[PDB]
Amino acid sequence: TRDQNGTWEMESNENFEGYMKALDIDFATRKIAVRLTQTDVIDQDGDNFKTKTTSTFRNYDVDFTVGVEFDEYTKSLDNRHVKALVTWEGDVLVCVQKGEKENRGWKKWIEGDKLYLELTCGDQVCRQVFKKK
Amino acid sequence: TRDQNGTWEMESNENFEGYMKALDIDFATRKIAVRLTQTDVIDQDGDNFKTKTTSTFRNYDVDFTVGVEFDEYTKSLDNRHVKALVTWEGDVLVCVQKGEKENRGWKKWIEGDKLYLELTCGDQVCRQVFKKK
Ligand SMILES: *C/C=C(C)/C=C/C=C(C)/C=C/C1=C(C)CCCC1(C)C
Repeated sequence: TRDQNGTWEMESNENFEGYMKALDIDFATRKIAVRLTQTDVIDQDGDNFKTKTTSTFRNYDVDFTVGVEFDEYTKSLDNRHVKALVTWEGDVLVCVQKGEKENRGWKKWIEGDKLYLELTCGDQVCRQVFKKK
Repeated sequence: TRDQNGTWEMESNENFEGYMKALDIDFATRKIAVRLTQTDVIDQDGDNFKTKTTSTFRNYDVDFTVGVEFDEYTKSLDNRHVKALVTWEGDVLVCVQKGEKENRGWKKWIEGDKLYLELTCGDQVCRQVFKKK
């Protein structure tokens, strides 16, 4: 077949390092690049091609129901088992992850056009802000 | 609002490293992770939440019609101009990238469940294999 439409996930990657070295791509960009999965999305109408290649590091999925506490394995992250509960404090999605780490959790809330995410573990607070795409 | 649906992209990320040390995430991983941008896909139904967070390095999009030559500026990659032509050699999509480097181009083709991709430059060949999703 000539029909390549799809979302394609890298299964294996050989001498990627050689190919970038030939492109004169720098060492810092290369040591990252070799630690990533590529995803190629191809949208194709006969001779018309649209191609997007993304390079991922890790994926953190969580499915939950507010108020229903759940067992979470943080594979991808620190690979620990916690005991998670998400509730509403007003506008704010609050999650408490019980386990070995003190003060471990997160807050997620909307203000205006933006999403706010506070990540907390111990006395470290990471704050992130997102725009809609 | 409590409605958090959307596909969100990070515009800032404060103290991701402090948070990551706190979790006991390893050094090498922290150094990659800190150099990525994040996307949170949020699927929300009442109190049902499906959350997916990706970490993402560089992307590469390219649009073309087969048989029509175009100037491809590899913004992001090596930042060079090439005259790129994509043709069919049987079931194999073949791109030659006329520019500074010799033997610069690639080959896409499907064989069964898999997409096969060859990237070449100079005297280097990179093989990749992908999976339908
Ligand atoms: C509601 C969204 C939440 C709770 C997002 C959590 C995301 C993280 C805790 C970030 C995880 C990552 C690291 C700690 C380093 C590796 C890359 C990430 C982004 C998966």
